[PDB]
Amino acid sequence: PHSMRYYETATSRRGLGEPRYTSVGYVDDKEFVRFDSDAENPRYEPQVPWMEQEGPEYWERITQVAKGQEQWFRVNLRTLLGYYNQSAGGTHTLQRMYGCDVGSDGRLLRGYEQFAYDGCDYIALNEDLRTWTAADMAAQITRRKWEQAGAAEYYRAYLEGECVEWLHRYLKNG
Amino acid sequence: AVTQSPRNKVTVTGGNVTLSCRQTNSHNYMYWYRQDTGHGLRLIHYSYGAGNLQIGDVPDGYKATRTTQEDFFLLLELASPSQTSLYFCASSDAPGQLYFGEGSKLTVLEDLKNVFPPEVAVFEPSEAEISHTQKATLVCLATGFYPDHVELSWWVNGKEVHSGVCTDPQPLKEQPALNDSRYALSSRLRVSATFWQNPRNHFRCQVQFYGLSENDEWTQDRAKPVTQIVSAEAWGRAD
Amino acid sequence: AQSVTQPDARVTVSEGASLQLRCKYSYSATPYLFWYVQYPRQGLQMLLKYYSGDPVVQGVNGFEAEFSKSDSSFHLRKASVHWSDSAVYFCAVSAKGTGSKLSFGKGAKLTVSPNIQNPDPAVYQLRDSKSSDKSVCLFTDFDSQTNVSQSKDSDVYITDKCVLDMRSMDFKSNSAVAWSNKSDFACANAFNNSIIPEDTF
Amino acid sequence: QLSDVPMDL
Repeated sequence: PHSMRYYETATSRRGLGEPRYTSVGYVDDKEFVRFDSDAENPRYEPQVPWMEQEGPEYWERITQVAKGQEQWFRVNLRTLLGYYNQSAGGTHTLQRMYGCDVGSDGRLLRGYEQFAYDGCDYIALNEDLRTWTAADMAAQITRRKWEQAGAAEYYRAYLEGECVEWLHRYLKNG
Repeated sequence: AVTQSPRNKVTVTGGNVTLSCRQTNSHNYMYWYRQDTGHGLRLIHYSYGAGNLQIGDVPDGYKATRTTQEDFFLLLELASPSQTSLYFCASSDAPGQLYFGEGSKLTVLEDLKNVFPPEVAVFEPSEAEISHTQKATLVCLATGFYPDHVELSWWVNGKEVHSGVCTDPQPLKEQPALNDSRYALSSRLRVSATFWQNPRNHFRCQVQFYGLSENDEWTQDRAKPVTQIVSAEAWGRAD
Repeated sequence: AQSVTQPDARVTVSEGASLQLRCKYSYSATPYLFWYVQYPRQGLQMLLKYYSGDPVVQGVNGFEAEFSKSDSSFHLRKASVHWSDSAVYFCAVSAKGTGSKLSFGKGAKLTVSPNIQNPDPAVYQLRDSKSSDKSVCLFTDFDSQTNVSQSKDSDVYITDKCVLDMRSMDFKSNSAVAWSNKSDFACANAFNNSIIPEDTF
Repeated sequence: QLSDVPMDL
């Protein structure tokens, strides 16, 4: 039984400024990787001995995703403003957490995809991995949208695949 | 619901054209595509959210502006004849899931000297058919038009009909040899011979044609070939 | 990098018959697969989509597509094609990290052939309602199989077959049109190209 | 490698 979690965090500032993006990786509760937008050279970097053995393309590829998640978060903060009818001056924080629970037999036991706006529950992928739980009427919109477009399935792609796979690839360096 | 305009426009080499697209949906992604038989759909520009632009596969000779969330503009500043195409606008809030507009047909002409509206004629059913088949078939013909930018409709007693209609999916160069040949299109409307034999019933073939715009120059000893509608009619006859 | 291949731009099948439209694409470890359909004078509409799970995506209207890991393909199938299904079908794909940038196939014009049950080939002469003489020849009411060919004369005009549907009374028929403003032209003088010996005049 | 961009909210 092992775990893996990623916590992404964006925080909007005021006026002409892109949010502050933050992502940290956890291998069974221990931080092994971290990204931050503030750093003069914003890049993914290892937080644990073993992890420093991966090649430059891996960091260049994993850093590239970050660039995309920033574009996503930037756009999705705006969206959330409308949902809750909030002044465009206020600063807010959107956080994402995803990952997978592998069994003793290295299989897949549970999956995770969930969000939180300014600390409150927004939407979360249920256990059956095909339905969602929405916290408020605003999240109920995201849900309906994700119900029609097949959000679960989309994510269930990465989960059942790369996620489980790459987890094991990390459990070999320990 | 994705609306774009103008649905139809004719222009000359050098002209300036702007295609507008507005989306009632609240989608972040918007796209501009062109459709040419032999190339399918090719992406020109697209946008993720208001005030965002990302080059597409074939962005040459085009410019785009995402002014607002619901508006996305395609901009042709120096129209080339090669830009003659069927243009499409799309929105999306999910990966690979696009909602499309009805499209905008744009003809970019080299020279207006050869623009001519269609000549429409209606031909009444044959008597032999009426007796042999017990059904009357009208035929409509649009001829001598250029460019290939027309819409043909049938009208029975004031109402456009679709049942019993079939129009050529493609025109045909009257003289295929010439690069800028005139075109000709045919359509059929079949009705129960009973219906045709009633002199009270009225049949009209309607051809919408897109040619020169009002504020366009025309220096020829011709009847200026402007965007117009040309029709030919026929009354039922008992005999 | 990403490529989508649809083999045949033109495909015809008899109403009620089965159908398969093929689609192969460049390999992606995880690919996002879609089919789009475009009816006359409309835009594209999404027909089917695949992301993950059961590789057989079932459409509510009898269509279905299957993801093939090995083939790296996403072929579209329908057991029994209705006549409405006549349209242009597009295969599109997007890869992880670019899942919002679709790659499209050149498409396929699906022509659902009409099943002419009581065919009686014929050629009638239709006369202008305005101008008393200027006329046109009409090949019509023939069989699904038989086809039309370009004018051998080249001074005479002729349009490929065309199917109309008198919905009001569940009836369908094919139709070709011939004409040449050259006063000299007869019914048998056109359609000289491979017409049934059974057609009337 | 990790997940792809989530579908918009």
